[PDB]
Amino acid sequence: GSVIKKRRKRMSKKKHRKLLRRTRVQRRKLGK
Amino acid sequence: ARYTGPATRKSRRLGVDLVGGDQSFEKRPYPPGQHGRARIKESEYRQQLQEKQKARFSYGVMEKQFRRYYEEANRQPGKTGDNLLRILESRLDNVVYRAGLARTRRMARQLVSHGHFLVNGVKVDIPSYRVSQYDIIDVKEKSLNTLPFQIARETAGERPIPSWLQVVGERQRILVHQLPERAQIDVPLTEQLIVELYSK
Amino acid sequence: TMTDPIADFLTRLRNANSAYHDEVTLPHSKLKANIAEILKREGYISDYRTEDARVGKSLVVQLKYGPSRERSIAGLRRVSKPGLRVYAKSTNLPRVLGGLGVAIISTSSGLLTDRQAARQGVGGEVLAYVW
Amino acid sequence: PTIQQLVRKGRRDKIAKVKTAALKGSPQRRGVCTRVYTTTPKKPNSALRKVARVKLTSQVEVTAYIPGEGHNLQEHSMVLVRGGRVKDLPGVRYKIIRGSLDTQGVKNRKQARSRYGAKKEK
Amino acid sequence: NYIERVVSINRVSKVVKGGRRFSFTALVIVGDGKGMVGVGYGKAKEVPAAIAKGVEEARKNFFRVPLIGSTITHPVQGEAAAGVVMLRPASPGTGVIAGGAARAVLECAGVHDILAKSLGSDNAINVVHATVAALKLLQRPEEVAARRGLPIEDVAPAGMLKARRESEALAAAAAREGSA
RNA sequence: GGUGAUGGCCUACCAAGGCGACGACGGGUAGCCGGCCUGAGAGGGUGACCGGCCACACUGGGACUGAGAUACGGCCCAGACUCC
RNA sequence: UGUAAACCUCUUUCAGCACAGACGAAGCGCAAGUGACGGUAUGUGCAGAAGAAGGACCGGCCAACUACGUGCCAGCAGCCGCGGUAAUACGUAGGGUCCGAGCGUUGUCCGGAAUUACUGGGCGUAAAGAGCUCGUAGGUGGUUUGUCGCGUUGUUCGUGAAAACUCA
RNA sequence: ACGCAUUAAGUACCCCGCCUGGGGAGUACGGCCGCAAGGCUAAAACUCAAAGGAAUUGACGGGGGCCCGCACAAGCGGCGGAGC
Repeated sequence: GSVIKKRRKRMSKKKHRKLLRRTRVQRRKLGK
Repeated sequence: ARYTGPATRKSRRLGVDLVGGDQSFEKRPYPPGQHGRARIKESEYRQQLQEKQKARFSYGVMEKQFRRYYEEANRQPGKTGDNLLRILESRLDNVVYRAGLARTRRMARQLVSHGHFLVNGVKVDIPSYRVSQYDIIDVKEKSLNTLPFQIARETAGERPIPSWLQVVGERQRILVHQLPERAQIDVPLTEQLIVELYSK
Repeated sequence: TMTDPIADFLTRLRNANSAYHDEVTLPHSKLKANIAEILKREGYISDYRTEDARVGKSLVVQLKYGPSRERSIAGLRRVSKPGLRVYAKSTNLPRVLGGLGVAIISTSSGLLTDRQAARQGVGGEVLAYVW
Repeated sequence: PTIQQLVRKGRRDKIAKVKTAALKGSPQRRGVCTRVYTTTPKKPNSALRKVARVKLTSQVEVTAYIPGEGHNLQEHSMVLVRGGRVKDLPGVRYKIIRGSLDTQGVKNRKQARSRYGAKKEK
Repeated sequence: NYIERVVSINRVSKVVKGGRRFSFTALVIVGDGKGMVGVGYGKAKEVPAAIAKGVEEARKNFFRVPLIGSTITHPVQGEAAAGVVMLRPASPGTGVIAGGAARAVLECAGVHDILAKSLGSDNAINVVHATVAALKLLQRPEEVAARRGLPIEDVAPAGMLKARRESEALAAAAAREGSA
């Protein structure tokens, strides 16, 4: 169908993975 | 309760003249209000509601009671419409009206409620009394000589009598052969749109 | 794989009746033959032959159409499927098409319509509706 | 799906969202107006819509509309809160009803007096 | 005396260089009130002309409805584009009870007693087409028995034939006051 | 042994089994039903009156008496609360 | 507005005033009486319309429409949304409508919702085929003979308390 | 609807997986796997009255094709600079 539906998920995923790359070491110090 | 307001205007809103004797509607045709002669959107709901209200205000029955009558008709067998009409005609105000003792269902209601009648010996102050097969509706001893029943016996040739009913005495005793069928009812109304209404 | 030759038979019938075929050959089963007999008696088909194949036996249903190719059948519907077997008591038998149809019922009195089953006071497995 | 899929997993109706949770099953609640104020509605509408943050008896602080022309409400006022959606105000689902022992009726209502706590004058 | 019944009026908009160029669509059912009914969809710049075109299309594509009395022969579920309308016959006096589209087509056909229900695609046009498809799927017992190659008795139920004979009497014997 | 009575109900010993994806063990919620409300029905929701069963009687535990006891308006203990 | 009203006539239900006055009790008592309800219900008479009607709604769903005032304010609204000086959507008047000693609102449940679809849905693009296979449990099972009669079906018995629901 | 159309998206049967408005979010918490990256399972609050699918008519395109116009190109004369 349309690619807007792809683009919404795209932006969500992009921002989430940026957040993870940003909090990688914090998340490690907390989890591990 | 009951509707003690003007009578002609309901008939005017509903087109059919239930009693008659006015010139406003009868020269200019319109429902009541300043916005008579207005533009109408011709909805089936208005049709149905108008037949229901025709019945309600032709008789003296209110909606919370007419609903019960409808439900009785729908439960009990046969056609719901003619069962409902049979019920509405098999009540004391209506039988004495149809017998011509009052020439108005309002007047018949006042008479029964004031106790100018009785049924099989026992006094009845209930217009909603559902009469039955083989019912003698006597008038009491004060009432037969009172003026309204004098007027009844005097002018008991104006409107016809149903078949299921007959008056038998100069004292205006009334007898019920059976309960009326849709041919016996003789009312200016259908009966299908009302059941459609309450099936909505 | 194949899981109900009854539905296979009804489908061969339905598809051939849609395509206006005059014959329907299919494998044989005593149950399918009895069903075909019911359809013949109720007038939904012209005839049915039981013949021999290379290996076993075949049913050849000679279907029926009017003069203007009016389909003698308007529908077939398996009901007691594998996975969901439906059984009818003699009281709550189904009226197919308001009664103008025919429900095939398997009972210990044999294979017989809903009408016959209500007559005989019995019920059983509802195989098909064949209006 | 298949019948066996159903007997295994079954049908689960979508969970209806509990609404007016601040009432906690009640039709109304009593609450102190913690902050009476005014809010601006959504974009198509514009007005100064009267509201109050009320701390109910359910231990919940909610926003509540104040229908009618006038209102005498200050903080610390005992108020009776019903339900009712106000579309233009996004974050509000409750209304205040007159005859709350503080919220007197609206002045000079004469058509729909029951909905605004107005007594008949005769 | 053809009874006519509009169910829906809709302002449709073509778009052009200048702007929105409007027109009107009228869905008009018409019938004889006794079993013949037709549907029309009139498209025209003005509402009355649209209705007139709908009337003409309906009277062109009339079709006859099987009945046993003032109801239908058997239940039937008609499907359209996406309109799904079940029809179920009903005992007399219960009244045609249906949404305005199915209701209109049935009241124009003369079906005063019937159960009907739209199960998909609330759009009135496809609903009407679905209802019509149902009425076309209907099968009178006479033509059914012909289709089978049997009597009417052993294909149709005694209740249907009882009501059939009753309606036939109330038609013919009660047409005396009309014929004389 | 115990019970009115069968039974790990309890005990000594013996054997090592038993339950679990067909959801054990846990967590949450809840008295159950006839019925009630809705609904075309299937179903959904509910468990007010009325009627039946259960459970409880400040909390927890315990027995005694007795044909019969969760013994509300009985007993013992402990605890909280109130009072002399 | 509005046969509405005024005015003529009638009627007295109900309420009020006076008198009587229970059934409930083949009961209890072998004592002479015994009814809490109760001097109640109810019957008799008495006077006169005499003491007795509000509430919601009127843009569509949803019958029922105008005027005035306010014009993105005040406000309304369940959704669509209405108010940006000519508002049938706000407020008030009239008028109409729906009910009627009720009327509306809120809350809760079902319906409508075939919107968890057994009856009764679907999955190419609308949400929906696991990335594909193997295979366990499970589900399912070609033709045919016989048997069991578990399912199934028929019949009968018992039970399915009463009340409820339904029919009379 | 586009389209599928004996390689079905048809007619039917069996079995499995999956959906139940859009966002939030295939995210958090928990757990499992993994060296890690991250994956798998998988919400809620809150929020919107839509999100969406196909197709139609137009408009538009730093899409295409064909054709026009002092539109460009080829020329002539100017304005913009001075004064009025």
